[PDB]
Formats: sequence, C-alpha cells, structure tokens
Amino acid sequence: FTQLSQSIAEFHTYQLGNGRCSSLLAQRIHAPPETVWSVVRRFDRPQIYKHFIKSCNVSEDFEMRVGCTRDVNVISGLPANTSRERLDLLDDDRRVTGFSITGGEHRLRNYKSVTTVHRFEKRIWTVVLESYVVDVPEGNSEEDTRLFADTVIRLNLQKLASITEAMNR
Amino acid sequence: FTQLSQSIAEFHTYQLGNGRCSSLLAQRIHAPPETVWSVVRRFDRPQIYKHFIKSCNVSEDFEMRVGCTRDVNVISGLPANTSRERLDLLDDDRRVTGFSITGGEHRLRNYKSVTTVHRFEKRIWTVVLESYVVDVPEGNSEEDTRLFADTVIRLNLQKLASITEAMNR
Ligand SMILES: ON(O)c1cc(Br)cc(N(O)O)c1NS(O)(O)c1ccc(Br)cc1
Repeated sequence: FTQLSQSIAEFHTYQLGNGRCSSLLAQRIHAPPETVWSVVRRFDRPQIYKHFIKSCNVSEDFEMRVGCTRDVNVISGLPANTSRERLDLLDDDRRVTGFSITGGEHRLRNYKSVTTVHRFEKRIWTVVLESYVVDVPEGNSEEDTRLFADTVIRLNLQKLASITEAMNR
Repeated sequence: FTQLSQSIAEFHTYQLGNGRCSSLLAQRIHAPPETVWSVVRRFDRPQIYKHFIKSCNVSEDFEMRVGCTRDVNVISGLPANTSRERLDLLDDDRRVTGFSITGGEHRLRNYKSVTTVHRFEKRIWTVVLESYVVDVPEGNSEEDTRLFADTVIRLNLQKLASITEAMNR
C-alpha cells in the first residue's frame, strides 16, 4: 500500500552513521486501527502493552505534549533502572508517535523510536510499524544491540496485538 | 492431581532463608503431554521455546544425561558473554527436567530451575509447572528479582505453548 511506503520513507528510514544502528519491525493485529492507536498514543501508560515495566511515573501536572517526559522503571535486568523518556512526536490524525530515551538506560543510549498505525481492509485489521535508531555501545557489536532491541520490540508488539484484540473482543 | 501435588511437593517447594527467593509458574497447553515433553527435554536446544538466546552450543561429544553442560549466549543488551548451564535432573518417565546456571557474569547467581509436565482431562491437555530458586544479594531487591524472572519464564512458557500447539495442531 502506498500509505505504508510513504510512512516508511518519512518515519522508518535511517542514516547509517557510525556507532549507530537501527531497525524496523511490523505487527499485524486483528483489531481496528482506532483501538490499537488509542493504546499506542498514551505516553504516560506504556506498561499497558510493554513488558518488564515495574512502573512508569509522570509529573503531577502531566499533559501530553512534545517534550513531555516519563520515568519508566525497568526490571529487564536486575539492578533495576529508570529510563528517562521524552515524547518527540504526536499526531493523532496521522496516528504517529515517537519518543527518545534521554538517559537512565545504559543498553539503549540515544535511543529514538517512532511508531505508526495503519488500517488494512478485506474485517478491518491493523499493521503497526515500530522503528528505532540507537547508539552501539563502544564495546558492543551492532548485532548484539539490534538483537536486544529487536527482541524487546517484538515481544511488546505481540503483547500489544494480544491486548488490543482482547479489547476488540 | 495427586500426581500434580506430589510433583509440586518434591520439585517446586523451597526453604526460605533470606538472600534467596523462589517462585512457581503454571502454563496450560492444548496439546498432548508427550509432545510438550519431547520439546522440554531438549537440553541442547533451549532456543526452540525460550526467548533471549542468541545461541546455545554443546560439546561435539555431547550426550544428554545429568551433569552435561550447555553454553548459552544471552541477549541481554550487555557485551556478549557466554554462560554455562548444567543439567541437574532428567527423568523421561516422570517428565521432569531441571538445570542450574553455573557460570556467567552479569547473570543471576545460583539460579536453579525445575520443569514438570502433567497430563490433564476432565482431547488431551497439559499443564507445565516451572519453578526456580535464585540468590538475592544483600544489595538487591527481591521484588524486582521475582518480577524479572517471572516475566521471562511466563514468556518462555507462552512460546512453548504456542510451539507445541502448532505441532500437528
Ligand atoms: O532469560 N535470561 O536468561 C536473561 C534475559 C535477559 Br533480558 C537478561 C539476562 N541477563 O543476563 O541479564 C538473562 N540472563 S539471566 O538474568 O542470568 C536470567 C536467568 C534466568 C531467568 Br528466569 C531470568 C534471567
């Protein structure tokens, strides 16, 4: 579909800068795009569809805008860490959102990620695209970093499929 | 079952001295217990149903009974490091297997795991029980440790369910 390819060219294509790496993942979901997007868009509640989140805190006066932040307490490695994340992009009409990890996540330094939600018709189904660019830690190989980031995104997208399909019922 | 409770008593109960924690998880599978066991028993190939395994290698003269070892490279996001895991127990008649993590930096300390697979009716279904005991060093959090381990095991058990249910459908 052209809308898909246009989204990939605008939001999921990347420069191959040195010490950087990126990837793009896709998840078909048997649920309407509005439901999937209503979950995907809530920057303050990523635990609804992500794994390994002990908790996520936002300021007492939180309002979702570009530049708003969250603290994500992560327990996917056992000295728990607090990922500091910043909303880069939110467009409800285009169903696109994006965030950055500014600090607190030594495995994903200068992580930047974009998620887009697409409608497909035949029964109205959804395809979610999720991509990222991130530093390769100097001692790391690229494939280690991508393997880690890919594995996590794949599991989270599976959980998102599962929870939105249960919602749609 | 009586068999289920006895297997729990024998293999999934632990003593509670602090600096150690334990947990039991259950997974229900709509597949025959011999199929599930045929998968679970494969000590040399945990990549079949476990997440976060980049690779797993065994000696060229490998033979699988108690005391043999496997080398697993874990997808942790940290620099690549090989871990050594040891087959603690294996009974094909009782459908019980178990292993210990004996080596590996930035891994869990003294992690010990046991998996039993149980027949059930009331078309044949299966319950898989998996438990672990693991260290919690005086600086670490037991809450976080159980969150981490339980999430991993629950994901692995879901993949095992999916894979064994795909077999012969
Ligand atoms: O799944 N798995 O082995 C794993 C997954 C991620 Br992500 C990171 C790590 N490291 O190495 O931090 C590990 N290794 S482990 O923490 O020693 C570990 C052993 C058993 C159980 Br249950 C949970 C964790």
